[PDB]
Amino acid sequence: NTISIGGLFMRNTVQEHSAFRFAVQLYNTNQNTTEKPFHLNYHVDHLDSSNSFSVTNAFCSQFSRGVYAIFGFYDQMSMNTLTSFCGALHTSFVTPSFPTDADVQFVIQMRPALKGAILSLLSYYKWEKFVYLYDTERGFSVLQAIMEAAVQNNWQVTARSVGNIKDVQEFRRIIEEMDRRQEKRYLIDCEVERINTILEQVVILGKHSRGYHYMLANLGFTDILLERVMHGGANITGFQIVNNENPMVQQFIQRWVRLDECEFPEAKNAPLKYTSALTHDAILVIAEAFRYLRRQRVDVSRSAGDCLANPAVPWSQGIDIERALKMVQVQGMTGNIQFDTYGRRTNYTIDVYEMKVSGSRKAGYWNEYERFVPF
Amino acid sequence: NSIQIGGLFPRGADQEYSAFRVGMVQFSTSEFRLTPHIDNLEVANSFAVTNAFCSQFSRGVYAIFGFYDKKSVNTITSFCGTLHVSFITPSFPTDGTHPFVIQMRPDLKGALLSLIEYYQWDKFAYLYDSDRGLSTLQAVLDSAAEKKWQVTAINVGNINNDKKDETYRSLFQDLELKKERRVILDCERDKVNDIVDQVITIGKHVKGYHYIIANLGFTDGDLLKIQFGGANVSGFQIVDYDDSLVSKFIERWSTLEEKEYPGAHTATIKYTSALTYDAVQVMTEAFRCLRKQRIEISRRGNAGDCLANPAVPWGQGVEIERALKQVQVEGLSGNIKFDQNGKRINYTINIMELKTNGPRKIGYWSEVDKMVVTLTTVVVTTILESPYVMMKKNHEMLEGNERYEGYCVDLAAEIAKHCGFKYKLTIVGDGKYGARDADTKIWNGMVGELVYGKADIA
Amino acid sequence: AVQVMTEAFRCLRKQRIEISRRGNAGDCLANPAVPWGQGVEIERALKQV
Repeated sequence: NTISIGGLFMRNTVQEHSAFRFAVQLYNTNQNTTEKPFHLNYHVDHLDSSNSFSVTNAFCSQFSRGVYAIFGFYDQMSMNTLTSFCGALHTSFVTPSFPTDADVQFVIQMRPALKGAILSLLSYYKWEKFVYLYDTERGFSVLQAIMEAAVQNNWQVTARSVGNIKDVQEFRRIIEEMDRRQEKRYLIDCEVERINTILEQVVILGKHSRGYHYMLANLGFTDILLERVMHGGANITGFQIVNNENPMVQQFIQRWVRLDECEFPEAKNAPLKYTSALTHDAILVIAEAFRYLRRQRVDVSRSAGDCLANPAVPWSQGIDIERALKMVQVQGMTGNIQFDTYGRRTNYTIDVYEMKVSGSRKAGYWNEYERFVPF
Repeated sequence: NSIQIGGLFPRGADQEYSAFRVGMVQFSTSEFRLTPHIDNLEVANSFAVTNAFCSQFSRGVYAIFGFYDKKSVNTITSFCGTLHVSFITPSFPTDGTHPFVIQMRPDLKGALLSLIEYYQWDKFAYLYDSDRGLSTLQAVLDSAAEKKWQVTAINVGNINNDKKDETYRSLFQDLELKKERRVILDCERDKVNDIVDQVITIGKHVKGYHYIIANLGFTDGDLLKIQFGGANVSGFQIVDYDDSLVSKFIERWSTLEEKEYPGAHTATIKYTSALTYDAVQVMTEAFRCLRKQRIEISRRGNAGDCLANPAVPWGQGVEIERALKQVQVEGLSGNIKFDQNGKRINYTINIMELKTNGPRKIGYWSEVDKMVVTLTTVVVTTILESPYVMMKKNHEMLEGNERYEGYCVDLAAEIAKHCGFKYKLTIVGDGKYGARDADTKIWNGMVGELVYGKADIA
Repeated sequence: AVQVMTEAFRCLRKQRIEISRRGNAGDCLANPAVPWGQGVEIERALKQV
């Protein structure tokens, strides 16, 4: 009949918020009643995340309203709170955020892991000596994978945590030290903002383009400001899960840029972030899961009450919703969408991009089965 | 009068709880006491930690003593900071700054980096546990370029996991293929022997290994060279059993009945239990002078008050925070003093080695100076440089001072004669003159040999 | 500013029609702050205009 979900938004998720309203809007305005057996409702809470107290309160508020699932964002500070409460109350959290380092239940993670693709491309390029600059905003998983592979493959990796650098001089000092080791190859596993800062210092320095190769490990490739570095002859390798030639992406975009900036901020003054495409895909996955539960005449009621009620007994429909969420196989803006028992994307595709002095192109794709396939 | 406090204890922190109870007795007086309310929780579960913290907030406590781990530290820092309730803890100190947190545990990273330099290591394995945290490993990796260290980092937190075979393969490649013999163990203190046992079955010539136990409780577990396969073992200790304060404590602690006081009746105390006892002293000293608020009733807490009730007004909570941070006392963990962010300062970490007769303090690292300081016939140090000191052509046939000739050999005989002393000529081990590394701050060459007491004249 | 508020607010949730009553300044100390997650939605709506 009516299915309500929660929406937990953070700082700098304005465009994703807009993509969320719009995808829910598309679901409800669909004519075809086979595709739209229930009306989809949501309630949004904005959360600071600086505080574990602030976060628990926002989750518990949404929880007492009786939501059937939560769409939302976490960062390094808020992740444990949100996933632990979702896990204890058997309430499914559907997120575009970085996938958890640990195996948890009741978290459907829309964003694919990046590490498998990074390791395959390091092998494709035969990097045996390189610099690894990283922050930990998206987990310790890639860092730990690189360190261990460096052992297993006897690589010479010079690794630097740069997530706390506030003074840009520090980036230049690091690069000079790497210069004195004849480093030409860089793996950068940082937030886009911080990658932009590093590429900028690269440009200020000069002579760090031609003969250099930057491998940028962030699915936010299209938001990286790399044009000045491209013009100087550097090699760049990037990663995307959104294909702008995909007719589904095309169709979304054409409608998306026609929305008015009042109801839908960030739709016209900013290119679409991949996390916004994942936000849209999250609504596709939630819709599909509940269409399935209906088809199967499985019911779901809740009521709901106090999140700290002790005990402490989660609703029995909880398990079925999670199961319904994790079993889906749908095609979305981020290609084929499927999940394993830990809510992790499985059978996903990562497109590999190469920028060279001879031009820019999709150089191939990566999936779990065939690994890196160049064309 | 009395002041209500919270106490949040993880499962398995039995000795720490005994130390807390003993502290409450020791530091109470007829004029002032703390009244604790104890909750026992799964510290790895942020939902459960939130519930416990909020229940204490609800009850209206002056402070919460407790623990966190990697997974729950952000809950504690964010809730403390938001609600303005001070949290005092023996858990791992946070890398950054966070108000309303009092960190009883001194930082270990500084002393560890200094000890690696002190032994002049340039290549080693670093065995860490990812569930424990990676901050110390990161400090070592950050310094490795500048210090010229070849680190092989291996997550032994996976030694029983699905990554188990990967972990054994990693240990095998480093110990067998690469013949590594210098090993840093960054792990839970009671896991040392289990990890070492595995290393011993995997490696070779294990008697020749040198382990550094990167943990503040070197002697918290049995240290038997035989268990270490005859290797050298170094580590760190913040509880000094030579301190009269500590030996007096142990004289009392060692007779407490073990059923009634789990973990007691021992000749040693785990550093975390020592810090727990010290935390009771700190709270007592901080609070005994605070205003005697009107005697109110203490009632079971409701976790929901985290969302229902407003935060403690900042101006109120900051008075308690400041009182805690201003405390200056001597405890089981030595000199206790805090900076404005609740971090221990002016502390000393003892540097230990496992010797013939058992663990021995060989030196110390002070937070103010940040270097390892060594504790306690004329040895002439010199260098092979022509024509000052040269090997005679027939040195094989000669022993002692007779092996050499030169301007400085002659000069040594002259000054020894004029000063009236017998001496032994020794060539400087590293073949250097003497310069101070700008980073490690350590002296090399002949100057180093004089500064460090390895020679008495150059 | 009236245009900005109008554009910001016309799409915000129609909270249940309540009664508007003369204010008491003492509520600055008697009542808790608006929950941040609530107030930030209005702030953001204004800044997005």
